[PDB]
Amino acid sequence: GSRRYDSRTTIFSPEGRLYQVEYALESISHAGTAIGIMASDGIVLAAERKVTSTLLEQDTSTEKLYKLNDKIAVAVAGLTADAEILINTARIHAQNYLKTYNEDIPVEILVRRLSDIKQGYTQHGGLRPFGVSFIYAGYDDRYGYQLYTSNPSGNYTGWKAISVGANTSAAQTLLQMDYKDDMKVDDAIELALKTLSKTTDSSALTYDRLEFATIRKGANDGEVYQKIFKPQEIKDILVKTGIT
Amino acid sequence: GYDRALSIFSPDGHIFQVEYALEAVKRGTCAVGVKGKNCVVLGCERRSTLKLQDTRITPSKVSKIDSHVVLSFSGLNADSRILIEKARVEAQSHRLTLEDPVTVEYLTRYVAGVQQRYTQSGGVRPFGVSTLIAGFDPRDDEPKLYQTEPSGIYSSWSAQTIGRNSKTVREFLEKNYDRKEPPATVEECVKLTVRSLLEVVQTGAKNIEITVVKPDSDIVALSSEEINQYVTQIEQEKQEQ
Amino acid sequence: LTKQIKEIKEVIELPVKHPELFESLGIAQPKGVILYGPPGTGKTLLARAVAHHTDCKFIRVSGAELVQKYIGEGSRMVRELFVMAREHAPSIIFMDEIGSGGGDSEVQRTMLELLNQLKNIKIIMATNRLDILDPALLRPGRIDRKIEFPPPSVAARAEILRIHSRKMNLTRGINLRKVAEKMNGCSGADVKGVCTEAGMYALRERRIHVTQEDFELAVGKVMNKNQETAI
Amino acid sequence: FDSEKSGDREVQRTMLELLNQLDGFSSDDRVKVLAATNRVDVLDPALLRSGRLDRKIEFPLPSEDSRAQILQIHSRKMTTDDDINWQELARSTDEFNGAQLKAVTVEAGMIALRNGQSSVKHEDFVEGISEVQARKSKSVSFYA
Amino acid sequence: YAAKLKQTENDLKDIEARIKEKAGSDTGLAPSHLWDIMGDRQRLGEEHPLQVARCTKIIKAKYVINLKQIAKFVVGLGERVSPTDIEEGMRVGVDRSKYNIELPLPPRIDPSVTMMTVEEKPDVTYSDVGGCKDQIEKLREVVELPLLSPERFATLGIDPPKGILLYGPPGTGKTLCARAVANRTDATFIRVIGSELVQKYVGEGARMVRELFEMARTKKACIIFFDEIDAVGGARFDDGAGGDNEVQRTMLELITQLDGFDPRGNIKVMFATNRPNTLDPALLRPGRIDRKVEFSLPDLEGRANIFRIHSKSMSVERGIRWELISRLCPNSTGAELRSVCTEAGMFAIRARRKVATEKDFLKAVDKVISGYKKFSSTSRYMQYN
Amino acid sequence: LPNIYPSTRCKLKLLRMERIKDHLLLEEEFVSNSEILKPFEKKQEEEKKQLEEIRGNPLSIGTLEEIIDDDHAIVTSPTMPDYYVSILSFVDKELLEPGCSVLLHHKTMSIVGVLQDDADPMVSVMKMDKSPTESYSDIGGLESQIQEIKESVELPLTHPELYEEMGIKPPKGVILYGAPGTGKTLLAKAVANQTSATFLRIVGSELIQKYLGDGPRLCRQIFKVAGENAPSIVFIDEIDAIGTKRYDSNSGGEREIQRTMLELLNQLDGFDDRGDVKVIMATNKIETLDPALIRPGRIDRKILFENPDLSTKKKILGIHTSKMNLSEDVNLETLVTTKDDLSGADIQAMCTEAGLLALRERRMQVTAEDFKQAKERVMKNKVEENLEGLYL
Ligand SMILES: Nc1ncnc2c1ncn2[C@@H]1O[C@H](COP(=O)(O)OP(=O)(O)OP(=O)(O)O)[C@@H](O)[C@H]1O
Ligand SMILES: Nc1ncnc2c1ncn2[C@@H]1O[C@H](COP(=O)(O)OP(=O)(O)OP(=O)(O)O)[C@@H](O)[C@H]1O
Ligand SMILES: Nc1ncnc2c1ncn2[C@@H]1O[C@H](COP(=O)(O)OP(=O)(O)O)[C@@H](O)[C@H]1O
Ligand SMILES: [Mg+2]
Ligand SMILES: [Mg+2]
Repeated sequence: GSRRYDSRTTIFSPEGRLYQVEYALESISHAGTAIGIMASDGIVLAAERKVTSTLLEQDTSTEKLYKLNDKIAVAVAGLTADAEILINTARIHAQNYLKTYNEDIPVEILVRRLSDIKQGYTQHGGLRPFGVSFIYAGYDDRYGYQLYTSNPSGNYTGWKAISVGANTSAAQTLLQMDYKDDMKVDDAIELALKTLSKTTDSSALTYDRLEFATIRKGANDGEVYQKIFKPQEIKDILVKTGIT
Repeated sequence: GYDRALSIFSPDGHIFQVEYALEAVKRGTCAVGVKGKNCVVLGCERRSTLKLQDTRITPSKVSKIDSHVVLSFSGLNADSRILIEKARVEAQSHRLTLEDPVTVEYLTRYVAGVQQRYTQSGGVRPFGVSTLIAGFDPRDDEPKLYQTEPSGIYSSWSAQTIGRNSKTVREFLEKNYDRKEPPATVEECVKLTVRSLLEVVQTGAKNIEITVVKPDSDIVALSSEEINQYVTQIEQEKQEQ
Repeated sequence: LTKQIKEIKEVIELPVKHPELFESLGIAQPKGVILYGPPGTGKTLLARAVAHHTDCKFIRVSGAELVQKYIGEGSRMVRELFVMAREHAPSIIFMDEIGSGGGDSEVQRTMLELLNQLKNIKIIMATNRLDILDPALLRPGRIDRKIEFPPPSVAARAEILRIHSRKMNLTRGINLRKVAEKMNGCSGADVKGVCTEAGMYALRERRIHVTQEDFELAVGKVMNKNQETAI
Repeated sequence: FDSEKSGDREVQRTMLELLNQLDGFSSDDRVKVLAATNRVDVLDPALLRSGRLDRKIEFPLPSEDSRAQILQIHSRKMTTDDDINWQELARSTDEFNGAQLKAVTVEAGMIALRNGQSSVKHEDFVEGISEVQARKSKSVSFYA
Repeated sequence: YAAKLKQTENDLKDIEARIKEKAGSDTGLAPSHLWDIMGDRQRLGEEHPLQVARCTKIIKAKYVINLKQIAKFVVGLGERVSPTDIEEGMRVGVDRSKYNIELPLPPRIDPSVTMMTVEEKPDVTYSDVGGCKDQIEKLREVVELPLLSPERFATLGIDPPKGILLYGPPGTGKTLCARAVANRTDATFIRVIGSELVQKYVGEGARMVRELFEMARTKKACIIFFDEIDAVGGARFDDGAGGDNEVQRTMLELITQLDGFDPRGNIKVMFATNRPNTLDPALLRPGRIDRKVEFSLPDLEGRANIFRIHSKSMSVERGIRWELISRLCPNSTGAELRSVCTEAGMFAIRARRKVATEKDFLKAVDKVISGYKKFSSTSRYMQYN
Repeated sequence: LPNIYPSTRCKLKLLRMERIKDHLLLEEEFVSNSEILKPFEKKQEEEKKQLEEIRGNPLSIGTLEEIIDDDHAIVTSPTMPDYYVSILSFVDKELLEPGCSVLLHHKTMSIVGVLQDDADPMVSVMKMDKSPTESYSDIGGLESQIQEIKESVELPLTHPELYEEMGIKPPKGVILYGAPGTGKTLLAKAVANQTSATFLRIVGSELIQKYLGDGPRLCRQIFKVAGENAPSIVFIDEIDAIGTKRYDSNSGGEREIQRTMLELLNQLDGFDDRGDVKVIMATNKIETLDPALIRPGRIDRKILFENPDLSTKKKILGIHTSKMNLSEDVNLETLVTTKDDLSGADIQAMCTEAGLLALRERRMQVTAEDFKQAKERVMKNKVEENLEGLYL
């Protein structure tokens, strides 16, 4: 009858919340931690990849930070496989926006498109919701720097500092004390590195399992420079922060 | 694809999905709205669990559907902005088809209709949101306030509140608001809305947002430096009397 | 285990030894502790030593069926140990680990509920890790101190090897620090196994003293067995 | 069945003892054994073998004339009337299994007694048919 | 003055101890006397010690006696019992020395089957049950009428139905309508909770049911109230692991006892359940269950009758509108109406008013029916029915 | 003997125990005269001698099985062949309940007494024998829930006049459902503090036994013990344990749990018509409960517990820090009264942690730094939440 094998993914609980997104919000906590700090001069995205070993390739390997546009970059926290489709759809939507308006897509539009994609599955279709939450960073002439976050529920809010993933509460509590409104990029970077050091489950902090994405604006005006910190430059900030 | 029916008539007559969506709304942030002679005020609160949320790019709880009609919701925030998008595109289509700016009644009927259809169509759970629609019809100065339930029932309210602890705000409005004698000024409406909120929000002047709707395409959003100004004299008049 | 015993003392022995202390700071006497870590690391040794020096009878129930079998009497629920333990006070109840908790995490919360109302008894429960446990146990107000027994470091391994090596005839000038530095991954009980195997190896050559190279043979055999049985 | 968790190994002792008594070294060939199960899909394959219970007589639901014969048999003691059409009653019952007809007779008698009649009629039998049947709820003639 | 107080307190204990000692846990009552010292007369008769033992094959006369575990003696009579009074299976009061059959005894019954016999007739009556007139009429016609006036059933020459189901949603009146029968009857009303028939050792439920039915057959007219037969009611099924086959064994023993190779013998039996769906179709078959009552949610008139019955007491304000209260409470089982009455009584107490008015009843019914709606049972169990 | 008023010294007090002695001596004189008038040869204390000599020694112990033809019975000792013992006059024929422990005579084996059980080998643990500690003052806030629990469980026992005059049977049972760590257990401790009734606690885990039979056996025993020691305030706690968990030690699995729950749902309501047995269950997950249990008429008033608000948080802080060796530097106003989410358990946990930390430094006084450190310590050791993301 094709009924007994159905799990009723989009069903309201007796008290009144969904159950599949409820467990997706638990699956999020079991993934690698990510951190996002909103600084006056730029935005720093950092994440600690999980399941690290000596045989893990680090030369050309980015699994938590992804590029959607020359100005906009995102951080993935959750199941990378499900995040891949969302990343591809976001890139397609951004390129279609450039097709339609010939102007850089604002971050809010892409954030809405991805939230709608998640909500469509959380609403109908009877399919499991995406178990991934994003951290959006970008720039424009509308509101300057922007730092949103996503959820499997498909809701997004603006944040001056966020950390989705494992030990979210500890990272948030650590960052809220040290967060001011006037850091440069370097202060935010060192704060994020200290937070990652104090929230990690291992003992030391080796450059292999840390990823960095920064947004900077220098002599050139109107265009920021997006640089994904490679391991050779990654090991540099470790001595600057004093962790070494 | 998915054709299985999700809303099934219970043996006692209610629809379990709709009455579960009622509770889903009951866990949302409190949103209240009152109307004067020529002013309608939509007051709302925000979650204070987490801090470090900026104001500029944070999505406003009260979303502008058109220049003359605005909407506020409560409950699940994810699903509500979908209704907002559908209402906006339907309003544009109505402008195209009837050469007339949309009316509050027609937009509320459309929102109730789409919620009803989702309670009707198979494979889709009902919306977990409850919406408040306020605004002024073209060439008319009368404020119209409408409430739409996830069950699909819509009604006009001189003053209605939704969300958590809505019973307290309802009973407060039942005695400090007169249906036959509405407040005559925007300041009085704002003061009533604010004093209604402190009955539940119990501190949180930072995360209390209020939108004032005026006729002739006038929709404003009072900032914090004015809301705390009202709160000053409200708390001054509270304890001394 | 230098720090670990340091908090274990002040959480277990200090209330029993000085109950008057836990009145001026106005805090309820801690009901019990939770010790975790890799198996074979001293989780029962640190409990037994404190229960011994504080002079408290050390009960080690590990299952209702085993308790009824050993005491040879019928019982419907586990609180029969509680009445029998109230007569002999102070006392410590120690429940080990290795369905949902097999009852070891059940009887833990069943005991913790009764002791909230029943009072000089403490419960120490040893587990392997801290996400297989029931959230009720992790709730604040219930079991208080979460003490870590990390796998011993090279200095800790050297200390354990020295402590267990003062039981057999040892040739002069055995560099135990070198042997422990060679011993990587092995923890706690493996050190005792290494020492016993070295003692056996000295016997195999019909000798009278234990040597450093027999220690090497023993540690090699222990490592081989430990890495083989992991399969 | 094979099981390592737990099992009903006690009853199986009696089952194998019955199997060995039915066939094996001891027969005596003078002790016929009847057995009236209800779920033949559960019985062990060994117990269904030949040598053991050989004839497997199938008891079907009564035929049309069979229902009339059953109703006639079970309406002897009661004070019936002389106008009861047994054929009509037998046709009224459809896939009625045995005791479901004795229940019909009992219910018809009970209804006749309740209404004060000194002897049952065809109407009482029809009312009993409606009482016993899956119309045990009855009532509510809404929307047919 | 405390110098007086000291011996004033001392005299209390001294005098009470003196009185207790002078006047002089395991006895009867000395003030009631009745413990006469004539017991030596009923004591010198060393025939009082009588070995109990179940008799066996009657050797044509010699009797084989099977003393539980002392021996398997073969014994003659003792001249105090007629030779035809002893038959196989009977329990004999065998004499201690030079064993003899002295006194036959009632058949051994398990103690655990004894307290399941109500001798404390409950405090309910048919007037209490409302909104169930037809169902109560059917229950009467099945259980009470055959014993009360069996002459009519002889005149019509019919056998009244023996066995009746009481299916329905929970908290509708099943246990209430069995308690009313227990009060208003004159026959023994052996009660059986479904869970009680689930022992630990294999096959003990079958013995439970067999001994219960033997005890019921011992009496002239008995009513059995197998209740929550949902416990031992599992439909026969196979899963490879032999799931809960002992409960199935008990259930088939019960089915055979109800209608097997031997008639029942005036043992009218009442069942009651909240989920009749999971009952094996063999039990539902007529012969062991004839009538299937349909205790269901009451209508408006039923609700009004329930309110009148449960508000016969209470200081209700005259002029209350019971029709309006009944209407503003749709699809609520009678237990919820009783709870509404209790809460209406309570709300007046909290306001210190000694009389509960209509405004109080409206608040109570709103709170109970609407507020306590998520914790409602009549919406899931209706599907099972 | 009666009670004595007043507490302190007073001449009227002396008169009171003078009346006590006067009446006591008068009873003694009456008993002495009555005995002396009686024919000692069959009176006085010779009855004791006759009872002892007829009783014989030693009195064996067996089990009663029937009362057929009173003055006759069938005892069943563990080793004897189940004699046809006769019942003597000394024993009380009202305590000879089938299944008791009778006292057979040694040789003739005639019942000469009933040995009451008086053991309670398992109930003694259950039976509340000393009030825990906290009174209703220790509970900060929760006034409505306290009022409801009082008028449901306390007033029917202490003050039945209101209910009998009003004409309503008291609400049978109360279930305390709510968020974990919010005082659902504290309120039970409070109602156990002031009580004139036995308080037999039980936890839902203990009803998940290992053997098939002893699932309903335990519940039947618990409710029988509650009935005999009337009134009773049985406090089945963690009632959701039967539903979830699915313990391996349970031989039956789900089916045995179902039978146990059926026996519970019967014993709560019953055909037996039990008397004054109030039932108070409390659970974290009201959702996973078969609605047969929570149906009205079994537990009527379902009290809801909610996480405390800011004023309730400050009240809890005040009551819990009342017994503090607090230095003035600590400010209670901004201590934990921050509106950044707490619970009834967090406020006490941080106090306990700070007290322990102050003990570690051997500082007899509590510092604001230690309180802040324990505050953040409790904050990190906190599984935050899951459903807020839906409405975040
Ligand atoms: N028709 C009725 N007349 C009077 N009282 C009723 C009626 N229906 C229900 N009640 C009330 O509700 C209860 C009837 O249900 P009862 O307590 O006997 O349980 P039940 O229906 O047998 O439950 P379950 O099916 O769970 O075993 C009684 O307390 C009674 O006062
Ligand atoms: N309002 C309050 N006033 C005083 N103490 C409180 C209050 N609320 C909670 N507590 C404290 O919280 C501690 C732990 O909470 P408690 O054990 O009462 O919660 P519970 O929800 O009943 O438990 P559980 O979830 O473990 O079954 C108690 O020891 C009590 O002292
Ligand atoms: N640090 C240690 N010092 C001394 N002996 C140890 C140590 N760790 C383990 N042991 C040995 O191991 C045994 C205890 O093992 P334990 O760590 O309790 O294993 P488990 O915790 O898995 O039961 C003791 O007999 C002791 O001799
Ligand atoms: Mg019932
Ligand atoms: Mg609790």
